[PDB]
Amino acid sequence: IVARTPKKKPFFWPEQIAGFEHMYDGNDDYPYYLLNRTDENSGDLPTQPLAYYENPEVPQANAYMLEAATSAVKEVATLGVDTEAVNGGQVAFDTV
Amino acid sequence: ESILSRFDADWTASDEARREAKNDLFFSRVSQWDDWLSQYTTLQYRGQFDVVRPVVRKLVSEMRQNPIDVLYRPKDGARPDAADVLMGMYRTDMRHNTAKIAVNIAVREQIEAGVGAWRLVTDYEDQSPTSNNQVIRREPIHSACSHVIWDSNSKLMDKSDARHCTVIHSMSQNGWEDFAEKYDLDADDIPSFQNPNDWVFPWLTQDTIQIAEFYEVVEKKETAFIYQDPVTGEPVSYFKRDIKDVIDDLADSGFIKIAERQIKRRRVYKSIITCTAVLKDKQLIAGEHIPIVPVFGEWGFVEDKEVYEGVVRLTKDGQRLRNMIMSFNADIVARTPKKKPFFWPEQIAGFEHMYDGNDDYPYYLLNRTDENSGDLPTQPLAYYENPEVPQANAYMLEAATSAVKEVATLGVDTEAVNGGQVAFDTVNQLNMRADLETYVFQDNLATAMRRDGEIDLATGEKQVLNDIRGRYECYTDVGPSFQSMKQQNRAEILELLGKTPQGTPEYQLLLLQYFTLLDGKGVEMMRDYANKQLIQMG
Amino acid sequence: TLQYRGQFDVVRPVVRKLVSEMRQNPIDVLYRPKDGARPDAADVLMGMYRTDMRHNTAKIAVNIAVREQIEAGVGAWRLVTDYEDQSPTSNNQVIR
Amino acid sequence: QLIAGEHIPIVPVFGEWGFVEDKEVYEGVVRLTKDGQRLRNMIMSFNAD
Amino acid sequence: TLQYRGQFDVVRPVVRKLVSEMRQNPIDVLYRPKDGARPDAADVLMGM
Amino acid sequence: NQLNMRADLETYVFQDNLATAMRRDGEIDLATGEKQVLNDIRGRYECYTDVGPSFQSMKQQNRAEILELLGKTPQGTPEYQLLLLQYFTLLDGKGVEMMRDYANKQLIQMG
Amino acid sequence: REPIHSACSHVIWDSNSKLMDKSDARHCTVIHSMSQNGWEDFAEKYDLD
Repeated sequence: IVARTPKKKPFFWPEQIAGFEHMYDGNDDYPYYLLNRTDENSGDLPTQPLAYYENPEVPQANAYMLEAATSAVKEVATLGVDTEAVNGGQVAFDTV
Repeated sequence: ESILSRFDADWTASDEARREAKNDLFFSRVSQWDDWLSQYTTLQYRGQFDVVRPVVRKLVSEMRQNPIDVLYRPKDGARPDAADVLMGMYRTDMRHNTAKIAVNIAVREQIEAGVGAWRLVTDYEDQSPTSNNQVIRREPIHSACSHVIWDSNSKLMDKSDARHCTVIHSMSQNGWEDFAEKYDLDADDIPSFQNPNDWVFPWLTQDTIQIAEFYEVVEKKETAFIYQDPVTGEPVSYFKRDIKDVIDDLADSGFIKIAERQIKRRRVYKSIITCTAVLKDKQLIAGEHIPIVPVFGEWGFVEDKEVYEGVVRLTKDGQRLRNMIMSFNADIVARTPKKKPFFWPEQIAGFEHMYDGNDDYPYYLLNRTDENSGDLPTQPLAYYENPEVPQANAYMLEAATSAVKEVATLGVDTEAVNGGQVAFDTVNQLNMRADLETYVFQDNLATAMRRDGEIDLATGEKQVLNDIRGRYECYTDVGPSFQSMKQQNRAEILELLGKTPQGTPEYQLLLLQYFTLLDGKGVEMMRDYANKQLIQMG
Repeated sequence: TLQYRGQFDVVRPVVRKLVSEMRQNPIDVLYRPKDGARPDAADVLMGMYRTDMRHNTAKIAVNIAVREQIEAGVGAWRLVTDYEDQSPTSNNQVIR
Repeated sequence: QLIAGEHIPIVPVFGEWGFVEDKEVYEGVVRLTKDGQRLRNMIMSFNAD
Repeated sequence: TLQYRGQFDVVRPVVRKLVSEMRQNPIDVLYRPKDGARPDAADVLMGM
Repeated sequence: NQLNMRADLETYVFQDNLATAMRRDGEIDLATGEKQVLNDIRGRYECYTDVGPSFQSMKQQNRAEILELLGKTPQGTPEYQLLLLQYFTLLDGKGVEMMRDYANKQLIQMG
Repeated sequence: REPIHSACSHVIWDSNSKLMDKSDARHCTVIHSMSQNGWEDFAEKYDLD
């Protein structure tokens, strides 16, 4: 799930680009964010693209079901000791 | 041919120890550096986290306050005086710093992997030595899994039934020169081998220089040639033949008592050979059974394949994934732009100053009306979103730390003594006890060199290499780490102090304390009146 | 395969736990004498018993025991006849 | 030239040491800490900007 | 460079911590005398 | 750290033979004159290497272990003999000198 | 007695010391880095140009 994923970056459309591609991806030195605007024909009245790719969140089915795996596991292992740290169900095996 | 069969044991041993060498050597990769295999230092970043050293130093710390020396109590039988000098020789040359180094190898290879070992051979040093003018040489070395291999189908971890004892020394050129000089061979023989070390070698160490040592185990069947008491009375002493060389003449001085009884011994032998050809086969060894003691962690037979390992193995899994996340997260913050408004390019070109870097102009005006267009600009108000971690890999870092803390749980009580680590100590116990066995065998060949009799009870025994074969009456056992026999007896004195009734018994034990004292005029005079009342009270 | 391989379990914590509690209490043998004539009978018998059962092989048998008793329900160790002449027991034997 | 104490004239002291390939590693915990440290420190300067 | 430089660490708290605990207990030498003839041997030796 | 400290001791003792060993001892005052440059007996390693806390002087070492055994000792005679030994070990000033005086006084009077 | 920093880069035990005390190592290769005046005084006490 985390091994096969892309990153989260805005999704614009290809005629808003081709003049810039520098101060946007890897530049912290240019606090200037301008993409293209008007193209031949088109509208041209571009709306807000603002399209981002969603980060993975674990389904919460398999999540609390890992809580349920640990659950079942700790269910079938319970032996324990007292404050004296001697007794508990393990003694049964000792008896055998 | 000998060298061929020794290459057979070398081959099988080296196979199962190539699988276990991959494992435990990858353990060492994890500990000394990290989990990173395959790509090394690529265009991505490299983070490191683990938990390793906290848990390691934890358990090592508890086992290093309780190093577990040897008890080896005397016989159940005739006399409980037998520990006698034997603890004198034991601690005399085991009080050296090399013993705790053997412990360091032990726990180091017992946490990551399940292994460890240290070497004991025969050296003769004339500087305030032990009796017979000898000292045992101790050499614990790392990568003991890939150094020594027990694959003679040892049924037990001590490997008392294994004939392999195949152990290599990897060193530099100067150590090869000195080693070939002390062991008397030419320095030009070029002793390469199949290598102990890592299988990559990305860095600079190109010297091979590996010398092999093999040790053979047979029963030897000692026979007859037993003598009697040199002064004639209480006859029938237990003496040897084979260790005695051509000179018996000092026993021909009026001792010289003959008897014949066939016996069955157990005797090993030493040999040193490299990968190229046979060098030295059948050279003198001292301690029968194993010359070099292994120590063990969790071991098992699946297909009857040796598995020597420890918990860290499983931990490694979570570890690698854990570490990756951070480097991954690194790039998340490493490759990002900043957050600034996204307008469109015909709203600009007249200003570009009081907007980006100016705090002096609280005037925010972009362009508005352009030729043609609408011109009716809407609110651009387009901002780039700051990174937030997916929360998949986030609580899955909670799940990496989870899995890791799952597979490491030992802990202590409010008393801060016990806990599951003791289990390893218990296995550790055997290891210590194990060496004792071989140790005792050394005693007969190296220094036994005194005898005892019925009633001063101490025999002079003036000759080289003489003793009685009845020396194993002592049984093997182990105990805490004690700094000297003065401090041992002091220790158990304190053990019985305070649990004793405040009447006479507390006072006699007390007087025994007043006897045992160290130095300074005060302790000398308190010792004086101490011994004074001791003798006055009979 | 082309997928990844993770590993977790709980196993070794529980195993080492119970093995640790049984390894502080290895459970040797009493074998008390007769109800009858004489209670001196343990006599040499415990001498022979422990003499060659004090060896490290016994706790190895315990390791087999608990190891195969946690995962599975089993374990065992072999005892046969050997004759060793180095400070042996009486009759000049040791059990293997 | 004349020396007095036999064996080593100058005493070393040691922390955690090991042999990987039989390569000397003398080190302590701070090593690993350094990693987090550098990244940690960067954040602040980054936050500064 | 044109960027800024911050510093944080944890270092000196932990360092000075452990150094502080080892510096209250500097660990001198016992070097006790022989097990044997005389336990007077520390004698001048600790003096020097 | 222990080993490290102990380590130097080894080399230290070796210095002793070449630099200053410079006294000898015998059976019974037991102290040998040994008037010459660089003389000693090779039997000097009878001492075995061990380490301990950091102690400021032999007076303060013996004082320290005096305190170590003080308080764990029965309030009867033993506490009083160890006590008198404390009264022996004292530093300076007329008070400690006179308490030391009657101290040694009773020590010798009690044999 | 002269403890000095950078002891890792000053003295090297690489004679294949098996133990941290390096009782088996023959290297004992240790350097003194100093200024000019300390070089003058050191060459004076140890008698060199």
